[PDB]
Amino acid sequence: GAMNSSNYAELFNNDIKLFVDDTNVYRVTVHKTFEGNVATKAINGCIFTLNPKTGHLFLKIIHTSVWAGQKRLSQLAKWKTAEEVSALVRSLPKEEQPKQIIVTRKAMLDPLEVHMLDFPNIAIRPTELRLPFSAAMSIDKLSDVVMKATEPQMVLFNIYDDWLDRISSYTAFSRLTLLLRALKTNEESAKMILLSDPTITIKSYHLWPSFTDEQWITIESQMRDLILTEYGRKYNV
Amino acid sequence: MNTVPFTSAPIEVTIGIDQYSFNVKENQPFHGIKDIPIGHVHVIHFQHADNSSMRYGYWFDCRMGNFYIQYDPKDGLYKMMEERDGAKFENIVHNFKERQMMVSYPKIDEDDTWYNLTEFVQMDKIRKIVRKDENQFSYVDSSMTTVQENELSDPAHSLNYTVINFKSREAIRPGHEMEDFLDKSYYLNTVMLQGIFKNSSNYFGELQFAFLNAMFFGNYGSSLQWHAMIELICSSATVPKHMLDKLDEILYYQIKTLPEQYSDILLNERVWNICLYSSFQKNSLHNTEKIMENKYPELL
Repeated sequence: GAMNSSNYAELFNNDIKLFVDDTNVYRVTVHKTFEGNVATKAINGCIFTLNPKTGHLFLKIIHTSVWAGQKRLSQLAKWKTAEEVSALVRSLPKEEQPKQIIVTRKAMLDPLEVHMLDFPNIAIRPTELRLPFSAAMSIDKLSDVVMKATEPQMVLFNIYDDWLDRISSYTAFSRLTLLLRALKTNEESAKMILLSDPTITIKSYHLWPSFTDEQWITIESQMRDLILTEYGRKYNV
Repeated sequence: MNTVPFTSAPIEVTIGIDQYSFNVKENQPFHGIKDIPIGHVHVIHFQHADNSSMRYGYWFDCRMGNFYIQYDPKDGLYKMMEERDGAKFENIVHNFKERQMMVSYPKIDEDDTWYNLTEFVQMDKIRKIVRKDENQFSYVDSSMTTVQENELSDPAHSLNYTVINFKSREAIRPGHEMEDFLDKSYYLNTVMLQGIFKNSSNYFGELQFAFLNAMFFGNYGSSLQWHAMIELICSSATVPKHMLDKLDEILYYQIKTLPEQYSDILLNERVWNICLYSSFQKNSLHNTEKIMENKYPELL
């Protein structure tokens, strides 16, 4: 069944599950040609596959070469996403394979389901949530590795840094979606909030700053304030 | 011409024979149906005045035996039975005709409707979908479920339609996932036609039987089968040109014969809009498209 605010806490139980977001798989810039027509130019993209309980992130980099000579690329992107997700599951030891895969966009259901026919016992599920994972490429180190790649490549991260050493996955996930929501709604101001202070740095093996518990509280409040301000602006409310 | 006599008509019932029907009153002197065209399968079907629920009936072929109808008051329904004594049977039929207690299969000579709806339907294939080998005729009713339905309970009373599933290993070759899902040609031509049905006439005959069971008995799983078999063709980019032309004809007569008041439950909007407007075959069903637009534009 579909995932919504009701069954939200199932994410943090001990059934292994993954979120798959495909929003950044096929990325283009639009430009004008010499004759004055419009043309797209693709850039590197990535599949965002995330265990919300543990924070393991399986970032599959999608090199522009995969689009070479293909038609209907936005549709193909959904199938490539499913091909790659299926291959990740196949590469995992049985005890690590997910019991459920939750797609952030319903258009991924049919392609993933066809690719996962070998795993009849993995439930492929949509969600009603409006998860901000499109904003992953506003995370500098994730954007960096994607744009530098010269070949298809899988890069692993823990998207929660070391937070779980101190907070629950429920809390970690809420912080993460708050942060990404902020980045999505106003990237400049969100990034200003996170980095304004030069004396709070990012560990080489981390993606976010090493805030203390008290400093996370200030940040989360500053992100909240940002989100609501932008909402008033959007809807003149 | 052949005859299906009735022993009696103890209860009020609407009787159907192929696309025709007649009301018969409780204990009305009614002793069967005559002038039934040899050469086609036929279906004789029933709806009790007292129970608009359950339509039921019997598929048969007059070349396979002498068949008659007899009400069973224990089971409470009209049953088809075979008379093996050819003499006794000519004697009953002749006497009832002499006494003119039989309705005449009312065929207008211009009309090929029933031929068009049953062209590819064979009694031998019917008896494989409705498995009951002690009889030469097949019972179907409104509630019978299909094999594919049972997988999602009593197998003796099931409709063993050929199972079609677009998201199954059978339909999808490993490594051609995207190609085979979007272009079902492999599934149609290699798996189903070459593999299972052997030729397009068996495929068409199961398609047609499925429709007729949905139409005459409101059998839901038959309607599902009919739609699936249409979808498989329309969603295939590569279909023999003879099948497309024959499919256009098949569907045209099915749409033409459907009761107008049943268009809402008997026609799946999604399948028809995809067949006629989205699919590879959007431009290949000219007659079906024309009758669907002029008769059911709402549905589209």
